Amino acid sequence: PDDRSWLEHHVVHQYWTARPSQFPHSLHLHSNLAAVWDQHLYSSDPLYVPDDRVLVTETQVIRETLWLLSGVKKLFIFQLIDGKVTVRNNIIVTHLTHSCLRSVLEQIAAYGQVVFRLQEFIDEVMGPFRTYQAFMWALYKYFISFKEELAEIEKCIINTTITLAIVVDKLAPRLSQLKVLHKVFSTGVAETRNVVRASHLLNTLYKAILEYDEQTVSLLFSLWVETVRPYLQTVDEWIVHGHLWDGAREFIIQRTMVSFLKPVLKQIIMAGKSMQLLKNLELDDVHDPLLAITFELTLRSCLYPHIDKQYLDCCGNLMQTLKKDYRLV
Amino acid sequence: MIHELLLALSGYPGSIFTWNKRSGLQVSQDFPFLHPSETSVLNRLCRLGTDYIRFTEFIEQYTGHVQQQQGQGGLHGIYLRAFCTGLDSVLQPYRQALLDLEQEFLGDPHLSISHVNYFLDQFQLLFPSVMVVVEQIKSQKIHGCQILETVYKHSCGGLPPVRSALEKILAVCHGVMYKQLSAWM
Amino acid sequence: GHREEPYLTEAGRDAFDKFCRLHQGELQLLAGGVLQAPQPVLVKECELVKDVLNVLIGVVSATFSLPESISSLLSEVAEYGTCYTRLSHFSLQPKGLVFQAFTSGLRRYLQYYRACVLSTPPTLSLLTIGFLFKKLGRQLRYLAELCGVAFPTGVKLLSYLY
Repeated sequence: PDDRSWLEHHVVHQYWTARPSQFPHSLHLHSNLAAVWDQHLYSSDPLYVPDDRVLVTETQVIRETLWLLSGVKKLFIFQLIDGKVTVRNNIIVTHLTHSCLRSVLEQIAAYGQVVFRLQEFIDEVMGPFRTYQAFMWALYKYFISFKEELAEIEKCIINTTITLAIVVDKLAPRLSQLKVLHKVFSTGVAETRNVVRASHLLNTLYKAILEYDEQTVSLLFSLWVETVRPYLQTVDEWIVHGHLWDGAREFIIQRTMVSFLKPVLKQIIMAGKSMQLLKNLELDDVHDPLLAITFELTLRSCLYPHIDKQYLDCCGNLMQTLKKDYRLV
Repeated sequence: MIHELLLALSGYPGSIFTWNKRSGLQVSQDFPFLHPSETSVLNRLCRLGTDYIRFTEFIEQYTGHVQQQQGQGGLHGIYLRAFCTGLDSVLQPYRQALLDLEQEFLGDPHLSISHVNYFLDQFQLLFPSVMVVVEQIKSQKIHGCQILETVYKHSCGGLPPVRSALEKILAVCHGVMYKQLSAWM
Repeated sequence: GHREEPYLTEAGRDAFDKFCRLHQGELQLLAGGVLQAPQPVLVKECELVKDVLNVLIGVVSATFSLPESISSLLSEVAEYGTCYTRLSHFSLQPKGLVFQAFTSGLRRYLQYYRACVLSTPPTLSLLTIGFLFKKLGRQLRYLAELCGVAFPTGVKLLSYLY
């Protein structure tokens, strides 16, 4: 009556709120499949064994699953057991004989678990390590753009019909890269000291790019650059300010290693120590123009001139100023 | 469903999303026609509004509320007042975004809340981060120039947007010390 | 085909008059049947905006003197107007000579505040009003603290200002 009547008419409210379906059906087997299945059961004489499901149409399930894939939680579809999404079987569409439907929703739930755990990790930093913090932001950066596409698609439902086969085949070039993400995160959750807990992940990042060396390798590279930002800054600090800032010794070398800057590292340490002993008597903004003018192999060998020039300048200036007014020779 | 969400987040509390000092803003959550889908999204959205209420309330409370009757360093003082002055200017594009969103809703009358929650995801990280800075200042009774380090130690984070956001508040707090130093020196 | 039939969260300009109808009925049940809410809906937006613009000149609205949460918004902009009148009333005098000069100096900002309203808005929205006269309105409220509405006057005021 007057708002409940409008609810019943012009809003759905018939599985997500318990009020059995009055969706108009124009029967005849392509969508009378439940009833013909019941008659076939009766001819096989079950006897009676009655199942209870709530009877939805298909498209509502599609929008709910797209919501599940976007990253929100707590939906009516997909019972949640201990943290893991699992397909519910108390939900029926007339055709697909209730067994196909279970499989398709189980596959979408199999993807939804992978999305949920990552968003769980992202939520757990919102309620000094600084490398985890730089990692989740890049993960988040993937996720917001990823959510944008699905949110676009869901709008076009309101304005045309869209089926399951459309939505699974549409998300192929994203679920491809999601499988990579499932493998990268496995070693980022495998762990005492904060320096090994970061280097173990970062070295896996350095190694994994060569495995795919189109569109995946750019994703890995763009993920790579936003995660080595802390170490780059700290190294540049040790260069130009002479001192290494300690965060319970976040750097690998004590005042566990990475391959990333090892083959020039001796020139770097010999740079840091020399600068503070000189005073006793922009690197990112250079790295980015290099991208304007193989990936993390030969391109990485162009990074070392930036630090090497600075090193040469520092050590030569110290050697020069030691030979006059104390005149070692 | 759409437009008093702007009303509630704007800082005029709603009769649906109930403002409490112990539950923030909160949906009534007893309708015989609510669904589990909308619940999580409203919960995600109400956090930013709770933080916004706390921020704007504190800024109005401790900036220019006296004619000078010593004071308290964490509840008065010119560094603290300048901190609030930086803080509301940082909060400005959120207000601009809400003003844009109403025009979007007016242009297309059939719109859902997930569209909104998708757009506001960039404040979703920025607003909880900055709360702990002012929380530490308020609780720990930090007096004088030690305020200047506190946002400075918290501009060492691995999030570039939050770091750049806090840097402006620190830049505002430099100028008052500059102004007095120009006279004493 | 007939369609997929709009969700609740979709369309918040009509499902919302329905949502509020439901919740108002729930409230009246939970009260007992008598609580009597004052104008829980009416009228429009721009008409209310124009009345609010008239408040900043000094004529208070038809609910004030010297959607239901509109009352929460309205009270924020109304009280501003009620302090505005409490400054021009404090500047009504033509005593102390320096106080007269200071009072005529206060009129130079009250004239500004009168000049901005009813010229600059191209019929702005309601939320723009609350946002816009917040960064200006608290500054106006500070002057109510500066004035009385004992009180230092004459040189005793002028030293107090120094």
